[PDB]
Amino acid sequence: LRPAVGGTAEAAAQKQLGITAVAPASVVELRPNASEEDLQGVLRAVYRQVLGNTYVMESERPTQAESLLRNGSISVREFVRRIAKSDLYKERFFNKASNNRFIELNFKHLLGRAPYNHGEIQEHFGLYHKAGYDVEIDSYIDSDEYIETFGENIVPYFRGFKYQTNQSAGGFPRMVKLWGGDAGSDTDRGKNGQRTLVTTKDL
Amino acid sequence: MKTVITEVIASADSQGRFLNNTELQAANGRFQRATASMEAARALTSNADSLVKGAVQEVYNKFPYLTQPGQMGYGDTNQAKCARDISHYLRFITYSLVAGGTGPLDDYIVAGLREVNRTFNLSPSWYIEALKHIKGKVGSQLSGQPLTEANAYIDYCINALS
Amino acid sequence: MKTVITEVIASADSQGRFLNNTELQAANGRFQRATASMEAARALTSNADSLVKGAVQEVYNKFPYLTQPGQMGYGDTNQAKCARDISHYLRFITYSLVAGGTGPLDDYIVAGLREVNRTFNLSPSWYIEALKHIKGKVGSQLSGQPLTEANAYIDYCINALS
Amino acid sequence: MKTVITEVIASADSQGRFLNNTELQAANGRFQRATASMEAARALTSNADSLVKGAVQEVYNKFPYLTQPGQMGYGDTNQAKCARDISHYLRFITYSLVAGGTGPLDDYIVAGLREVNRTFNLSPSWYIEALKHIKGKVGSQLSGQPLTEANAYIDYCINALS
Amino acid sequence: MKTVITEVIASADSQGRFLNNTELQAANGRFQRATASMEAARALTSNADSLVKGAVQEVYNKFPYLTQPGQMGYGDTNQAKCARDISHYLRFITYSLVAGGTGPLDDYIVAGLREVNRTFNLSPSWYIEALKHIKGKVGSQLSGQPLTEANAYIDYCINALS
Amino acid sequence: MKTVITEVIASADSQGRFLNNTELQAANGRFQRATASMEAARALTSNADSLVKGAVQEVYNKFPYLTQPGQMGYGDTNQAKCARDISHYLRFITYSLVAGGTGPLDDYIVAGLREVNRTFNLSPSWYIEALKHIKGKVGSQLSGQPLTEANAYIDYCINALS
Amino acid sequence: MQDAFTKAIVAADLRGSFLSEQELNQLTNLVKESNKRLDAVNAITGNAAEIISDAAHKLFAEQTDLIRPGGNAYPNRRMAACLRDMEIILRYVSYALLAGDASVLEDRCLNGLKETYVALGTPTRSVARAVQLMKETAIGYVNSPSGVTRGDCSALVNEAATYFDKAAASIA
Amino acid sequence: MQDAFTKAIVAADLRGSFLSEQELNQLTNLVKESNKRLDAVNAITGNAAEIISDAAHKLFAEQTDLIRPGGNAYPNRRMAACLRDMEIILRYVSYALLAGDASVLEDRCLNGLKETYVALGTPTRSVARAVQLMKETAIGYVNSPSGVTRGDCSALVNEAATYFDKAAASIA
Amino acid sequence: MQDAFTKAIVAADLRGSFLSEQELNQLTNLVKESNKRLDAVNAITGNAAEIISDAAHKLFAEQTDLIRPGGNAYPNRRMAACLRDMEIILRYVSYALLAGDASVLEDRCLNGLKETYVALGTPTRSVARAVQLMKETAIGYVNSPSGVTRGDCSALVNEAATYFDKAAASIA
Ligand SMILES: *[C@H](C)[C@H]1/C(=C/c2[nH]c(/C=C3N=C(/C=C4\NC(=O)C(CC)=C4C)C(C)=C\3CCC(=O)O)c(CCC(=O)O)c2C)NC(=O)[C@@H]1C
Ligand SMILES: *[C@H](C)[C@H]1/C(=C/c2[nH]c(/C=C3N=C(/C=C4\NC(=O)C(CC)=C4C)C(C)=C\3CCC(=O)O)c(CCC(=O)O)c2C)NC(=O)[C@@H]1C
Ligand SMILES: *[C@H](C)[C@H]1/C(=C/c2[nH]c(/C=C3N=C(/C=C4\NC(=O)C(CC)=C4C)C(C)=C\3CCC(=O)O)c(CCC(=O)O)c2C)NC(=O)[C@@H]1C
Ligand SMILES: *[C@H](C)[C@H]1/C(=C/c2[nH]c(/C=C3N=C(/C=C4\NC(=O)C(CC)=C4C)C(C)=C\3CCC(=O)O)c(CCC(=O)O)c2C)NC(=O)[C@@H]1C
Ligand SMILES: *[C@H](C)[C@H]1/C(=C/c2[nH]c(/C=C3N=C(/C=C4\NC(=O)C(CC)=C4C)C(C)=C\3CCC(=O)O)c(CCC(=O)O)c2C)NC(=O)[C@@H]1C
Ligand SMILES: *[C@H](C)[C@H]1/C(=C/c2[nH]c(/C=C3N=C(/C=C4\NC(=O)C(CC)=C4C)C(C)=C\3CCC(=O)O)c(CCC(=O)O)c2C)NC(=O)[C@@H]1C
Ligand SMILES: *[C@H](C)[C@H]1/C(=C/c2[nH]c(/C=C3N=C(/C=C4\NC(=O)C(CC)=C4C)C(C)=C\3CCC(=O)O)c(CCC(=O)O)c2C)NC(=O)[C@@H]1C
Ligand SMILES: *[C@H](C)[C@H]1/C(=C/c2[nH]c(/C=C3N=C(/C=C4\NC(=O)C(CC)=C4C)C(C)=C\3CCC(=O)O)c(CCC(=O)O)c2C)NC(=O)[C@@H]1C
Ligand SMILES: *[C@H](C)[C@H]1/C(=C/c2[nH]c(/C=C3N=C(/C=C4\NC(=O)C(CC)=C4C)C(C)=C\3CCC(=O)O)c(CCC(=O)O)c2C)NC(=O)[C@@H]1C
Ligand SMILES: *[C@H](C)[C@H]1/C(=C/c2[nH]c(/C=C3N=C(/C=C4\NC(=O)C(CC)=C4C)C(C)=C\3CCC(=O)O)c(CCC(=O)O)c2C)NC(=O)[C@@H]1C
Ligand SMILES: *[C@H](C)[C@H]1/C(=C/c2[nH]c(/C=C3N=C(/C=C4\NC(=O)C(CC)=C4C)C(C)=C\3CCC(=O)O)c(CCC(=O)O)c2C)NC(=O)[C@@H]1C
Ligand SMILES: *[C@H](C)[C@H]1/C(=C/c2[nH]c(/C=C3N=C(/C=C4\NC(=O)C(CC)=C4C)C(C)=C\3CCC(=O)O)c(CCC(=O)O)c2C)NC(=O)[C@@H]1C
Repeated sequence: LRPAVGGTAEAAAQKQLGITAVAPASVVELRPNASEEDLQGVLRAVYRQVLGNTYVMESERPTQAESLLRNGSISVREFVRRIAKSDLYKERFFNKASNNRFIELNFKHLLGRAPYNHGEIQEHFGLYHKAGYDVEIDSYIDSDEYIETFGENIVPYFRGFKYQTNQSAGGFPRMVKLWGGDAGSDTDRGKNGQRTLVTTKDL
Repeated sequence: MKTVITEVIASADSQGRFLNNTELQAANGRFQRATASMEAARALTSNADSLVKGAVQEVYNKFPYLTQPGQMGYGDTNQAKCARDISHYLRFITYSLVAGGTGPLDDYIVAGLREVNRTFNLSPSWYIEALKHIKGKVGSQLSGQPLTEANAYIDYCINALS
Repeated sequence: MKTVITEVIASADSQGRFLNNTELQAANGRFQRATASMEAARALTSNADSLVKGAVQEVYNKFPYLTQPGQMGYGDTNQAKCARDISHYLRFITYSLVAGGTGPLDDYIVAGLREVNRTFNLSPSWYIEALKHIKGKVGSQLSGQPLTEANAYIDYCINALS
Repeated sequence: MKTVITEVIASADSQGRFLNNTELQAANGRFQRATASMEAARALTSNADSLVKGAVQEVYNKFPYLTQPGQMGYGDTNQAKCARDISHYLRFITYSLVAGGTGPLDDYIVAGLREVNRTFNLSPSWYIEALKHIKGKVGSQLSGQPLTEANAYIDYCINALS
Repeated sequence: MKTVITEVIASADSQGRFLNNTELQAANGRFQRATASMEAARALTSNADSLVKGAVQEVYNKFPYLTQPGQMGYGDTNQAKCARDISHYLRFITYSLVAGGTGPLDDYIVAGLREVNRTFNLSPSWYIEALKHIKGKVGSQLSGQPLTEANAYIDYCINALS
Repeated sequence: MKTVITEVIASADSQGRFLNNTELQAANGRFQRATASMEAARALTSNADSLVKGAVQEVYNKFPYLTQPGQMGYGDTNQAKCARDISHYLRFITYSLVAGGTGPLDDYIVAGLREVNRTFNLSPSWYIEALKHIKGKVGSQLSGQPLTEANAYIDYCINALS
Repeated sequence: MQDAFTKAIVAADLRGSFLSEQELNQLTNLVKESNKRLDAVNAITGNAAEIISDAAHKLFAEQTDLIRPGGNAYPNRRMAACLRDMEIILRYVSYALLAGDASVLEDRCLNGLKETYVALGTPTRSVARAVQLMKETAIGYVNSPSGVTRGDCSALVNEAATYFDKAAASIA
Repeated sequence: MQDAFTKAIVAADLRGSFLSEQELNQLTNLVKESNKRLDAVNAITGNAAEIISDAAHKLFAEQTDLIRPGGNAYPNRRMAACLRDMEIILRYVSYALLAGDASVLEDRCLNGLKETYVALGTPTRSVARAVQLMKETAIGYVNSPSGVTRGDCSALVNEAATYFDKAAASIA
Repeated sequence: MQDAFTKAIVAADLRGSFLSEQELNQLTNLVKESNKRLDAVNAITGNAAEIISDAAHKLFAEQTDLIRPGGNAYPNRRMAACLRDMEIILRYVSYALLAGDASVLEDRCLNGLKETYVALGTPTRSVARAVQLMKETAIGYVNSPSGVTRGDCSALVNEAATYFDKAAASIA
């Protein structure tokens, strides 16, 4: 009958960390015969996740790509790959940043997690230098992790902040360094510019 | 800012490759055009006060009601804001001429333009009428390749407003 | 194939945008270079038979062992394959000159080169020696901007082999 | 479209759950509101001809220039297109009242509105003036909860135009 | 480093499962092979000085040109680096025997091999000739399952160079 | 089905790599264990009728209520389904012994077990009771490494039910 | 992507031959007319919004059906889609005009378009009429002197016409 | 990952030398005891569900607070997470016992675990107590396997103990 | 994936029966010959690069057309792709030989291959000829490994041959 002394509520930890909207992140799936209302939801979700809650002006919207998604010519997975290869992505996350910062940005944006070890950095830095940017971006989208979790119709969502099967222990603290909050973003447009949140020293 | 030079460098970096003759040829094209672009930029800068005042008056001639009371053209603050805005447009056009790309115009004016204009109830048609006035006067001032450069940057704005 | 023209068009398409002055300036740079590049291409084409013969002989002089029996230089089929390969290199260089990009060289020669050369046990050093021989002879044939164009495409190959 | 019923079903489906008391309570809220919403819809339908005529005339009074020659208000075709557009707005408002959501308004009017208006140079302010006229006249016709329902859908349009 | 033990553990970890009889059977195979692998490793270690000397001499016999002046084989520093490299190969072969996987060879030698050899102009063929020399001499030293183990790790290197 | 052999091949395929000594060592472990595993499998097959009869009776003794009317143990169909289910478990255990992995058990029994058992209201404790009875009788029949193999597959089931 | 130069190279490669002097001459002529070509591409880009608007106004006057309820360009979502399509086709025609080859138009814009329209229930003949209306407007802008040195641009105009015509024939 | 063999090679590599006969002898001893090691790993895997259950029962009897309202193991969502964590730690200890080296435990399980717990507000000392309770159960199974040849397993039991102890020390 | 053991179980399961003594006998014989099978798998992997190279040289001597301009093995990009394909097929045949079943070969390599080749325009009969040339080289290595104990490997050679033959028949 008597309560626990400490006595936090369930969700207290999430409340305290500010991960309460993403710890169990909602999953948005594009469904067949989707309404126009339904498609707009998916697009919003994509832009938020893939571009790191940075603002996209109406001039920057892709439009032709969305034409395909509405048609069914492409899947959510293909759409995500077009956005990641686009100059919208490249300008923010790639051109100003270093590779170290770019790689971890890609994990957060596309996989929804933090890099688990310095070997992931080593692999993706190596790919870029041998095969350039597009091959790199393809790796994340064409990976068992991507394919098993999201597959084709699910928009990527935040997987960190919950235990994933091959996760290292460093994975949850690293997601905390990557997450600024609901109002956070990963924006190039800052005083310091794009810097590495997750050092090599950390990995 | 998008310029010929930044764009070639960006492409090379994406491929992770040293710049090749393909990129350097493009770069050469920018540097050759620069003489005509500079000539345009100097002329627009020299006539900028007169260009702006005529541009603003043309908007008031085309839309007489603005000047009438209870309307956006009425009052000194409103009229001053007009001259400020057209001056911004000229400034970013001359910047684009010198930069060798539309990037200055794109980053300063084009991004967010539609949202800003909606919120403040600023009609794209007023700006377009001013730019068209400028285009006519520039045509008198410049000829040939200078003129071509000028006209292209003014046209870019007009299409973005449209 | 990557050329100045295809690259600007591809960029515009990726952004879903009409071609603007930034792109057209790059395009102009290709068309200005074209006169020197065509002159280079004609000289390489006219002397291609002699260029290939000398290049092959240079390889045999630089590596005397190849000519000895049980070696890759020995025998008619092997020697014929040498002349064929050097001719390919020249042909794709002239194509790149006329195309206004390294794209012809990249698609036909550079892609897959390392894997193919490994499997067939073809040394990069033989090719490099032949290309350098050509570069010296071209230097006699061409001068100024034609020479600069020629040298760039020959150097691209040399670096890819290296 | 978006209605209370479609939205609760969509939520349940996203979580992959059977509808629970939470959803059914929401649904009951829609069915209770229906009596007020129907009354509003019938009144708007009865006066729709008069509402549109007055709304169009109000636009002409608020912006006298439009009626002058060479302007969008001038000519039978133009005036007919005005009456058509305002009538559409009323029709989609009555549909939204009956549907129990803004979904009919969203799918027919709000989606693509900005791009269409830009291309055809149709000012949001003309529509907003007509809607506000209707809102005043509706206020005379309806009272209480019917009036509240009507006002909300007219306001939704006004905000979307704004 | 890939070994039988690390690979079974990695598989289990990937599925997030406890090690089962499937894994333990695999692990037993590594521990049974270990006695033959250790015997091979001891023999390679005992004759490693002689194996390296003969291997280096074989390279010079197979490619006589290297020894001539201005060539990679010529000079003390060059010859010293040859002996160093062959020694490295032997060392990583014995490590792979003891580890129960190709992982030692893979991480130390095979990764980056091609890029290093290209930059320093080191021919894969010289190494292959040395490894083949060793393989013949090992065959004299070892028999049966020790010999089989040795031959597999030498073959792995030869294929990686190829 | 997960077996030692399929798992090593799957790993190789994922890396896109030829099978190496690391994989072949694992494979050797499977083939050596096979002698003990076959002996276990033959013993379980020979005594399968007796093992099942005793297992079913043990469940009825451990939970006397089941046999009483209105309970799941009562009646011929129910008793028949019990004997069928225990027989399935034994069959998949012998399959796993022969296959050299837990894969037969995993694919046929373990996947979907919890959902099926919930819907049909089948207690894991009844199965666990039967398996433990079998384990005791097998212990009488087999010794040494055969016994160890048998025990591992029965234990896998017990943990999956738990 | 392919351009007129690249197309000639590909042909010569299949023959395994150095480009012929006649082939070279054709390419040299393309370089000679390149300034005029750049002017034409500029004209389309500079007047792009006007071209689409003028076409759209004419289309909807000609075919009242599309804008009525039950029409394919009703309501605003559909009308917006229609205007988007017109802009895309014009973009690709302009790309083709710079390239000197229709491949970019054919490979990206045109491929599968008719099938898509048929599935949607969009009337292909109306789409084709829109492309023809755009053509007449666009050709006028290239034709106008516009403070550009006066010359004969007839070959460039004809080439532009063909690209428009290809697009229309594919859709129709 | 690292195992005992891999660790020895890495050391010898830094010296740049062939493994010494003494180092070889140590490795041979590991191979000699490998059957016992396999039996120990089997004992943990075979009894894994029982190990966790027995630990959990003891933990919740010792610390009533965790299961009371507001407790860190209350309500079902949290209780489920607690049981999951215990299973993960046991898995990694078993991995380390097969490897003969604690690195897999340190690199994947232990590093950042304490930080995670502190951020969550999970009481680290209780987590450590859970690992100690699991240890006692597990070691019992290893010490009394069924049908196995009688022998001294004490060195392997001590090694298992150290892995549990490392985990506890990291977490606390 | 499937292996020889797994295949027998699946059959017995469909009958819903304990494996028959006859079925068991076949499996026992597979275990008896497993050492020879391991040697054969080793022979292919150890000589894999030579097998592909030797095949490639023979193929291009037989079919000069593929390497000329217009051929499917011209230019370097295509030649590289051809060599990649040969290596993939050999990999899967070696996997099948370890498994003792061709299913892995069929499901991962062979399924869809003929359709892919027809779309590409790759000549399937030449691909099949390459697989036959690889087979002759590979079988030679299996037949003559160095320092293996002398024995009859004929059944293993025949089994290898069938997997090569399956691949060839599927491709063409
Ligand atoms: C060579 C002169 C010296 C040297 C180099 C060296 N570097 C690494 C590892 C890395 N180097 C980088 C560098 C970059 N990151 C970036 O984003 C950029 C610019 C875009 C660069 C240049 C990175 C990311 C790594 C770490 C990841 C990786 O290894 O791929 C090493 C390897 C060290 C290791 O232990 O991993 C080395 C050796 N080292 C010397 O000794 C030279 C003097
Ligand atoms: C001139 C054609 C007409 C006119 C214009 C006018 N503008 C405003 C207000 C704003 N104008 C801008 C525009 C810009 N801000 C920028 O940063 C840039 C890019 C560099 C531009 C071109 C902005 C943002 C505002 C709104 C906020 C502000 O006050 O600065 C007004 C006042 C509208 C108001 O009530 O806020 C007016 C009237 N004036 C005329 O008389 C012409 C009709
Ligand atoms: C000349 C410096 C030396 C030499 C060369 C030689 N080359 C080959 C064989 C090939 N060379 C190529 C190269 C190309 N094929 C292409 O498609 C392109 C790009 C368009 C190139 C540059 C290829 C792919 C082959 C292999 C296939 C074939 O035989 O056609 C050989 C024979 C290689 C062999 O052993 O099979 C030789 C010897 N010959 C000399 O005398 C010089 C040392
Ligand atoms: C009335 C306030 C003013 C006016 C309006 C007017 N409208 C148009 C043209 C269009 N109106 C619409 C709007 C709709 N179409 C729809 O499908 C819906 C939702 C179901 C609406 C509300 C559209 C799309 C058009 C353009 C295409 C068409 O002609 O049908 C015009 C003509 C625009 C032109 O310049 O071509 C006019 C003038 N007329 C007046 O008198 C007021 C100023
Ligand atoms: C021997 C067959 C021939 C020869 C060899 C030689 N090697 C080098 C230089 C290097 N060798 C290596 C190789 C390794 N370094 C490693 O880290 C490993 C893995 C553990 C290996 C196998 C490397 C990296 C170098 C280059 C850098 C260095 O100097 O260490 C040379 C000199 C190369 C140069 O261009 O100066 C030589 C000559 N010498 C002979 O006589 C044979 C023909
Ligand atoms: C024996 C311990 C007790 C008992 C059992 C009993 N079982 C069922 C029904 C099912 N049993 C299974 C189990 C399996 N089906 C499979 O495919 C496999 C894996 C190969 C197993 C192990 C299934 C799925 C069923 C349900 C479908 C069916 O009816 O066939 C019943 C009847 C279920 C019911 O709800 O009525 C019973 C009673 N009977 C006893 O006496 C013991 C207590
Ligand atoms: C305008 C002249 C005519 C018209 C057009 C119209 N189009 C659609 C829908 C689509 N149109 C396209 C076409 C393209 N997508 C592309 O990416 C490209 C280039 C490769 C083209 C040209 C697509 C894919 C769609 C479907 C997806 C979407 O709706 O955005 C519509 C909408 C039809 C509907 O019911 O959804 C319309 C109305 N219709 C007319 O009546 C005009 C003659
Ligand atoms: C044909 C569509 C119309 C026409 C064109 C025309 N243009 C020129 C000359 C030039 N045009 C340009 C234009 C550009 N060069 C560039 O670099 C760019 C993009 C940055 C453009 C737009 C230039 C540089 C010239 C040369 C200088 C000059 O002004 O003469 C001519 C003259 C012939 C020529 O090819 O130079 C002509 C005929 N003329 C018409 O009347 C057509 C309607
Ligand atoms: C049980 C003995 C104790 C307990 C556990 C508990 N843990 C969580 C939450 C998490 N646990 C982990 C831990 C891991 N992640 C890893 O990477 C590893 C090994 C590599 C482990 C062990 C993680 C990441 C979480 C957060 C994600 C999740 O909740 O799924 C909780 C829940 C905390 C919350 O409020 O959500 C609990 C309760 N708590 C106790 O009371 C015991 C002492
Ligand atoms: C120590 C934890 C307890 C113990 C172990 C023990 N085991 C053996 C002997 C063997 N252990 C096995 C078992 C396996 N070999 C494998 O391949 C696998 C996985 C597939 C297992 C589980 C084998 C083969 C043997 C040898 C044959 C035999 O049955 O004797 C011993 C004897 C000494 C030795 O290992 O050589 C012992 C002591 N027994 C105890 O008393 C401890 C409590
Ligand atoms: C070599 C014997 C012959 C040859 C080969 C060749 N193949 C391609 C292209 C592809 N080949 C494949 C085949 C596979 N991919 C796989 O993953 C597998 C297993 C499932 C196989 C066997 C595929 C998918 C392609 C297409 C995409 C790609 O290139 O990776 C080519 C290139 C085709 C072209 O002309 O572009 C060639 C040349 N052709 C010959 O001449 C040989 C007889
Ligand atoms: C057939 C391809 C040729 C052949 C084979 C052959 N092999 C053996 C004997 C053995 N084969 C091995 C080899 C391995 N076992 C493993 O676990 C591994 C990977 C780690 C290998 C490569 C072993 C252990 C033996 C037994 C011991 C021994 O060396 O004799 C034989 C002998 C009889 C048998 O059936 O095992 C034969 C016949 N011999 C030929 O002549 C063919 C060309």
